[PDB]
Amino acid sequence: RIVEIPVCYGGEFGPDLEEVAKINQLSPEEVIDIHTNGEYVVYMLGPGFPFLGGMSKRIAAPRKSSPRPSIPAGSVGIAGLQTGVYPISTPGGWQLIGKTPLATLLRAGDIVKFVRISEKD
Repeated sequence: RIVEIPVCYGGEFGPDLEEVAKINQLSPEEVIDIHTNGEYVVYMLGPGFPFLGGMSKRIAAPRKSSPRPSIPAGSVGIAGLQTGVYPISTPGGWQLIGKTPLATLLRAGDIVKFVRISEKD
């Protein structure tokens, strides 16, 4: 069950696309189409939050030292070498790189392919 997730990247949507890119001697524009190049098997452990297996090591990133009091719902983050989408507005220090509408849609074993979209969408 492929699920094409449309996400705006960086700017207000992705507060940490510069850090993610920075850390890995890369550009925000390079980070986007690396992430979008991916093919992600959805998994979970222990939530109902859709962890996404398959991310490129070239865009790995450490979790923000101090947690945010609230990541917005629909955010799209990277923690370590794990990517994934936020169904509801939780707190956490995942490096936020983008945002979709509007997810439970993703269930264990699904396949996620992110596609960019304009701010105007």
